[PDB]
Amino acid sequence: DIVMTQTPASVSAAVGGTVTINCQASETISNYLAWYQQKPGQPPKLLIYKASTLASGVSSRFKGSGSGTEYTLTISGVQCDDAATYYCQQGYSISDIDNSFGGGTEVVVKGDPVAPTVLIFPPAADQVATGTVTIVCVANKYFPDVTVTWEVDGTTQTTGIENSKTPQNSADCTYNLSSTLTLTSTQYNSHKEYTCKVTQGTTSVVQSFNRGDC
Amino acid sequence: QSLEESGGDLVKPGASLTLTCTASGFSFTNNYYMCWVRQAPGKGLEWIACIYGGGRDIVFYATWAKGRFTISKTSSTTVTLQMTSLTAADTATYFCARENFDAVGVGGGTYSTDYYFDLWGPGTLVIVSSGQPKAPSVFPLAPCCGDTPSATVTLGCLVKGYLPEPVTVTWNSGTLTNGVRTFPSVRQSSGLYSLSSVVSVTSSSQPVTCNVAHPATNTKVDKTVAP
Amino acid sequence: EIIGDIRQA
Repeated sequence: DIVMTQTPASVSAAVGGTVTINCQASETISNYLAWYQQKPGQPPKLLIYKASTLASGVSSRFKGSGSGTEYTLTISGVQCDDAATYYCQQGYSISDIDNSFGGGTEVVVKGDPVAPTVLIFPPAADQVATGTVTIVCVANKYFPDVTVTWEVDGTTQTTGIENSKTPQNSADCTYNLSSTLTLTSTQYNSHKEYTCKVTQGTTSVVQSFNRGDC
Repeated sequence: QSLEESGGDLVKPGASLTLTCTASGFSFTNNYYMCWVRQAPGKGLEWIACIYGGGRDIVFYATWAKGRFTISKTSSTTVTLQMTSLTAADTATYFCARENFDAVGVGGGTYSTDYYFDLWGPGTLVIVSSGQPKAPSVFPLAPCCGDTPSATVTLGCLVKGYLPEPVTVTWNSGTLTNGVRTFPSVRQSSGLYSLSSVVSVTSSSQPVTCNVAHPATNTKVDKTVAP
Repeated sequence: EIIGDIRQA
């Protein structure tokens, strides 16, 4: 009911730059505003409370500012270790409210360009007997984002694909990606050539195999 | 000073469940609220409830919570959250968190404000689904046999169709870590989870073994992978 | 000890 709105939902910053995140409150909160950083699989870490007080043992690269209804988080000297989701959290009241946290902001850290290492793994022998076949393509250690495109006997695959991107490496900012094409045994046995294409900007890598040769 | 949630589990829609937060290296006092905050996979933090560490009975619920969830102190070192009428929207990691406050005064009595969380557990996973627990099938990932062997090679394991989360993957019982890349899980149409793990090695003459643990079914699977 | 949330004054 005191509704915290964070903007933007996502934001980019080159390594060494500065990033600002905004927090807006539907009503004044008396500078009772807290900022957290969360990394995947971890509980949130407190950074700032009372709008601008830097918590103990937290990098002074983090600055909390603002007052009244508009607050800010500024990360100076942005680093790969900063790639995370950030949340603001009003501390004025826990009576008659829905959520004290804002929706959170994803911070993506633009580091050194690295081309992905691309690999396609044909389905193990013992998969087809289970009725379903999963082809796994990986793009390892790369930045920035790639797009993946699948082809079966030259026809673009549009269904049965799921992508899983690791969080940014916290030292070098690079991603890992798996793209997996799932088919029925029958679907799989009725096509010859399976192709995974990994495109990073102006560069692509294509990996193929023929079902027969495996 | 730490916290450990427990009680998380895979349950059916409509079921109830009780989660417990256990404090260590401190005990609840009038200085804090003890709180639950949840977070559904891939989504934001969601506050749920607070209960006064002090002696007086003071509880606050998020407006979507009151009526369906109950927070309570069951000792000086344990707070529970009882959940009822669970649905898939309740699938989340559930954190226990200690909450700071300043006691400002007004005309005649003191009130709490300036809330922030300075202590969190690692969470317990609650998974609500009509699907039963399923142990994963594990498949080897290797380059085409009809393809020509290189010096360096990358192998892995596809870990398919488990529920609930999580699984863990190691290589040669944790002795092979360098070049290990394990992707985030992915919930499929079936509502089952799936994930791959690959590792880069040189020696092709040797096999590498992936160790897959799925505690929810008390399964471990070893798969030896040959180039 | 306190008696409630600041918004209950």
